[PDB]
Amino acid sequence: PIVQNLQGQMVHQAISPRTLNAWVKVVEEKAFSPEVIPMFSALSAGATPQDLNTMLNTVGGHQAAMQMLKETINEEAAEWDRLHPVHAGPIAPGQMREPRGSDIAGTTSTLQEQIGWMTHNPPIPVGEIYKRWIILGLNKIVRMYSPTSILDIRQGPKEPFRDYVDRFYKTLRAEQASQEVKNWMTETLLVQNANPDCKTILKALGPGATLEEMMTACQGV
Amino acid sequence: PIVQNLQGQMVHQAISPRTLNAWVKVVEEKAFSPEVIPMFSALSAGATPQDLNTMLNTVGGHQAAMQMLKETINEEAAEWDRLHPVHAGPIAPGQMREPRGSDIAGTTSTLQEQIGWMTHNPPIPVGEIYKRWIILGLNKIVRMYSPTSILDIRQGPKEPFRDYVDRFYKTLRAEQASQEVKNWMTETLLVQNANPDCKTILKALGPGATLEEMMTACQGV
Amino acid sequence: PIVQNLQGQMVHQAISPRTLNAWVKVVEEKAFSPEVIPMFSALSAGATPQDLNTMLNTVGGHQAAMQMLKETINEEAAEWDRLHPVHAGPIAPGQMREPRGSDIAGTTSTLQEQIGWMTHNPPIPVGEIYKRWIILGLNKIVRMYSPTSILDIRQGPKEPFRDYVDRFYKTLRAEQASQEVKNWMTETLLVQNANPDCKTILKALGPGATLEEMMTACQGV
Amino acid sequence: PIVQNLQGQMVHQAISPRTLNAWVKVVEEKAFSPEVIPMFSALSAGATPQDLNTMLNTVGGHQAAMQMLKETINEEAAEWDRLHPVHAGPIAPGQMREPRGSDIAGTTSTLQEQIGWMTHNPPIPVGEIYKRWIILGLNKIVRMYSPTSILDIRQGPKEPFRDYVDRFYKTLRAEQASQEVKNWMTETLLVQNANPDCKTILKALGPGATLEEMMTACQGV
Amino acid sequence: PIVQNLQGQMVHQAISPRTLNAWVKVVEEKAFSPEVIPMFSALSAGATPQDLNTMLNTVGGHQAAMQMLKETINEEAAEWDRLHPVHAGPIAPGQMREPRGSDIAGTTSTLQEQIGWMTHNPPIPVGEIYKRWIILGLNKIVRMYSPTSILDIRQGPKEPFRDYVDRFYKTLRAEQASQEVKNWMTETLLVQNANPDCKTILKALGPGATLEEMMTACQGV
Amino acid sequence: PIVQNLQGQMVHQAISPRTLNAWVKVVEEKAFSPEVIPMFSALSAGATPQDLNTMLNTVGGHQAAMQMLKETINEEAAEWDRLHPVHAGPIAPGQMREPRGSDIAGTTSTLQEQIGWMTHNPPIPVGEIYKRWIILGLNKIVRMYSPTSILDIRQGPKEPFRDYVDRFYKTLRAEQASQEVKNWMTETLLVQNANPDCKTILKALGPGATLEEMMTACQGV
Ligand SMILES: [Cl-]
Ligand SMILES: [Cl-]
Ligand SMILES: [Cl-]
Ligand SMILES: [Cl-]
Ligand SMILES: [Cl-]
Ligand SMILES: [Cl-]
Ligand SMILES: [Cl-]
Ligand SMILES: [Cl-]
Ligand SMILES: [Cl-]
Ligand SMILES: [Cl-]
Ligand SMILES: [Cl-]
Ligand SMILES: [Cl-]
Ligand SMILES: [Cl-]
Ligand SMILES: [Cl-]
Ligand SMILES: [Cl-]
Ligand SMILES: [Cl-]
Ligand SMILES: [Cl-]
Ligand SMILES: [Cl-]
Ligand SMILES: [Cl-]
Ligand SMILES: [Cl-]
Ligand SMILES: [Cl-]
Ligand SMILES: [Cl-]
Ligand SMILES: [Cl-]
Ligand SMILES: [Cl-]
Repeated sequence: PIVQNLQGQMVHQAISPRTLNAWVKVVEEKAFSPEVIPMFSALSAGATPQDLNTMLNTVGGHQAAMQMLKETINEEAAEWDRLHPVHAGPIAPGQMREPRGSDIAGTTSTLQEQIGWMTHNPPIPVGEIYKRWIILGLNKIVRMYSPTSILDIRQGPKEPFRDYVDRFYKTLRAEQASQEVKNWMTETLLVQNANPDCKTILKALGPGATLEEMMTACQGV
Repeated sequence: PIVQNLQGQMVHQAISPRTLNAWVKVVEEKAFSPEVIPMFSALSAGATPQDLNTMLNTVGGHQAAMQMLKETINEEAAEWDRLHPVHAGPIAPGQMREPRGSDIAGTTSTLQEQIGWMTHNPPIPVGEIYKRWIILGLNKIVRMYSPTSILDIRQGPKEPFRDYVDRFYKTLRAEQASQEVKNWMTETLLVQNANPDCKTILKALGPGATLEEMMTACQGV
Repeated sequence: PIVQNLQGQMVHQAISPRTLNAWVKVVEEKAFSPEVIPMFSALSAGATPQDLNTMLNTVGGHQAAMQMLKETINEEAAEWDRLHPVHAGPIAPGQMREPRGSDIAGTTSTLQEQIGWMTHNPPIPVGEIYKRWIILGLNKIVRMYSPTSILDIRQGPKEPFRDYVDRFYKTLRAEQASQEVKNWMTETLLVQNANPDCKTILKALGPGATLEEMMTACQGV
Repeated sequence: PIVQNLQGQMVHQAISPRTLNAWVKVVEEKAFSPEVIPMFSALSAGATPQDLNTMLNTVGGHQAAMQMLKETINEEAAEWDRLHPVHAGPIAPGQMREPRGSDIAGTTSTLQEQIGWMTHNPPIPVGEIYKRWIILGLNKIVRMYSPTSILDIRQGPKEPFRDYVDRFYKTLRAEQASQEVKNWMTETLLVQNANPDCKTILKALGPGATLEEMMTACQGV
Repeated sequence: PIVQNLQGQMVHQAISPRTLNAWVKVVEEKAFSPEVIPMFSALSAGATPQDLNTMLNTVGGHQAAMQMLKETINEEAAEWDRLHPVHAGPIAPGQMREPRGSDIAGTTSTLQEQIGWMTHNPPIPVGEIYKRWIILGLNKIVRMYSPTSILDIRQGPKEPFRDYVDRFYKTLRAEQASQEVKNWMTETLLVQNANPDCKTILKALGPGATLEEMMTACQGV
Repeated sequence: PIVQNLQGQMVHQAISPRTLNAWVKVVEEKAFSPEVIPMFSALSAGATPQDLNTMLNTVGGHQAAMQMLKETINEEAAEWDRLHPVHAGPIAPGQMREPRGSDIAGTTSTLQEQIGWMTHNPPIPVGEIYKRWIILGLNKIVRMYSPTSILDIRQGPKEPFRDYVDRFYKTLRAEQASQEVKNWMTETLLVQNANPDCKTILKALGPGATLEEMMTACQGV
């Protein structure tokens, strides 16, 4: 990675053994549960493309998912090239060549070139660009690998309201719909698919009640 | 996070793998027991909003609680906006834009903007503001998820006084009443809800006896 | 905490995850055995009041003991205020306000104020003052939670002398009597409460024999 | 290893105990699965030849594989010598001798000479040269130790398409054919060796469908 | 401890949690086996008296041994005072007071005074003086707690010579006789107390054979 | 140890708890398997003689081997003295005394003297000299403690060729013959002591076939 050291300057160092192991274990334990994605982001903080590739390549198994991720990365890289066409010419002293998509994904660039772009003035944050592309691919996999739909989450007749809400928001997190759609699902389905007793009590609260108030309302039900 | 390095200057670095893992395990093991909140605060020391979001987003399950936390954060952010209305105008050289609530919660600000505010002169401690909002939400969850009321904690006839006091103060810690109310509960209920034998001995001590003296008094009872 | 960094200057940093976890496990495993207190001191080296509060607040359970500790801290803080009455007036540029007891215990002071006092010229070692108060409270708890009295430690007829000495000095360590009283207990009781055979052999050594000599003397008995 | 320290300068330090142990455990657990190679690369970041030899020599067992690796290293070293014949003459002040293959592999060079080459202007990246040779040998071993051929991976009649794809791309990763050949295997065999029902559905998608689309298509089959 | 930092200057820091835990576990696992003493020395490298006291005070149980250690420390401290009598007078600016034995053992000196002595010009290595005294006491305990005498180590009739030598040198290590006495034990007893067959073969080697030669000689016996 | 810090200067620090523990566990688990020696070297990187003695002295048990190691160290030290006779005279300002063998082995030198030699201009690498002597002794022990001879490694009639090669090269690694002798063993015995079927197939390859080719040849046999 690259980190702001104890002077304010930015410097390169290798990924720590513990970071590597943490990432490998996360994938082994949690597979593609939604919380894996922010764990990926945290563990890859300040990463170069080489560092990000290291993390992805250290995964054994799940090679359908890793292949899907590769294809998503290829799509993003091709899009980058279209928007940012590389201009032919000899690179001047004290200047970096313009990165292609494959340079951003770390397949046709060296570590020094990556370091060159990331610490340039102005910086070309190639690590953060690639990480954006990776996270897009991870989101696609999390959706793909989710078993349930939000339309199927229904409160059981003896089910504590808190457990139903836990299942509701777990499933919602895996859905790849925008925030406005997620707001509608919260506004519409949560109360609609609650059990008869709770549902009546929540209808009586009326529009605009908080989740806290809803959970306190259906607590002894 | 951001920490005072070995010169006196403040510098950014990523959240350590061990910090991340410590937080995830704390939540897995202890759920929303009161001691989780100071553990959160300790692990999030010097955190940026991005770091704080990382910690919250790495939790799998408990999504009813995490949704309640989000709503509490939205309420605080809306309150901040009301008190601190952003003034329209082009931002001058060597100046930061005024943060909205969503900038403080790390959803509409970048890491560099967050770093910009936190290390400014004078500093806008956006990490500590957001952490205050998070802890408010955590306190609400701890209350919500507490099984027992302080009014129900009664000493059993053969129960050692020390075990009753342990149960009393555990339950008291989860209550979300102010210090003056907590003082009244200590002054009123502890002796009132003790068992007949101990209760008589503690009445005989009179007003203003210490807990130590009370525990020594009822020791062989 | 605060530590003398690699230049000689003192700088603030957060409590390490491992420190926090070490402290939590110590309390879980050993409860209030005497060795917990030096472990507390070691783990809290260079701590600010905020750091010390973090350590105490991260304990779940044992809330009778933690309440007793709070009360002891209140007593010490009230004593400090009596000895050090705060003088009213506007604080000058390049000067710190005088700390009250509650500032020392970290309840009415900020982290920056704490850092202000601890690194001042001359320093007001607020961390070490508070730690002294905490350790007083811990000593009271260790005494309270000790099962046995030193007067009851008697060597069994077939008990190896070394095992009796182990029990003797374990129990002695939990007693809250001064060194001169502890010297008298060693001088008087150890030989007095030994078993008939050993006791005769130790009487024959006479006054002023070392523990080593006593243990070698009763070895094959 | 050697790493860009907190000034921008490069400095030597020993391999960490955790790095060593991580490498030993990786080999113990995963043997020569493909993901071992990027784990090797990550753990050996900034390594000197002495460091790389340490990692290889710490492996107990697998000595057929380690012997094959030695022979591959000898072949590469002999090739280097042919391309880079060492010119006889006394080495001038402020100059390094030209490295032979055995100097690159760390068998006839000292640590200081290795450090001399790696930090020279221009640098002779002897660590990265040797690592390239090692990885060539590791790739040969991974191929050798792979049980299955990509031509034998066929979807079972009741096998979920996702599990077949996992097996397909696991086996493909162990094959030592170029990217163009791997593209042909993906284009040709994946659909060809799918089960009758899925195979018909994938033929209907037509040329140029993505893996994601293929996996969504055969999901309920 | 105190360590030569990255400039050449010496600086104070607290004992690491891992150091503390390592020491506590060593004592729990190995009790007072001879190898505990060099482990103590290693873990206490650059320690102040306060640090050394921390390590000793964190031991729970073994309080007979810890009391013996205290008494040995008192004897050494009294000897120091006799050799180094403190001269009465007001301490000058830029000068340290002369340490008594109790200052060296860390019971009547502060951390800053300890740091004062250890970093003085010329240094008064109070940490290393105290550690010498501690190790003397540990050696006494290891002897005390050794079950066997070197005179009783005799090779069994079917016992491999290598196992007998292991037992011989284990027991020898616990003996508190000087090197010249230990040389005589090696020269005299090892061959003398070997079994009839081996003993004859070793007599035939004659005076001045190495241990290696002796072990190769009796290998198939 | 001593390491090139973040300025280029060399500085002393104590052996890390994890290094110590890693070494102790290595010896406990793997005894004197050949891979222990490079693990020793790695863990002792930049070590002073005091550090190297710490590592050897922390081993409990195996005292026959540790005694053999001591004797080998005495032989090397006596050889050093013969080659480097110490010249009598008062040591000048800004000069180090000439080290004897016992100074190199860390038994008659102080830590500061060791540091004096290792950081001198030109340096006297006393740590690396002693480590060479230790490794000589370790090699002798590994040979001594090897059960099998390379002449006895014969392929079983149903034994996969890869497993035979693993056993062959494991045993070869423990032999203390030079590289030219090891080359002859590879050239002569491997094919000679293979099973009838494989042996015929390997004879047909002819002189100069690689191990890889040999292993591919006998794969389905
Ligand atoms: Cl996996
Ligand atoms: Cl990689
Ligand atoms: Cl790969
Ligand atoms: Cl660009
Ligand atoms: Cl959880
Ligand atoms: Cl996040
Ligand atoms: Cl998220
Ligand atoms: Cl503001
Ligand atoms: Cl607890
Ligand atoms: Cl707190
Ligand atoms: Cl709290
Ligand atoms: Cl004051
Ligand atoms: Cl292995
Ligand atoms: Cl090696
Ligand atoms: Cl080796
Ligand atoms: Cl070259
Ligand atoms: Cl213990
Ligand atoms: Cl202490
Ligand atoms: Cl103590
Ligand atoms: Cl003195
Ligand atoms: Cl061992
Ligand atoms: Cl030692
Ligand atoms: Cl020793
Ligand atoms: Cl010399």
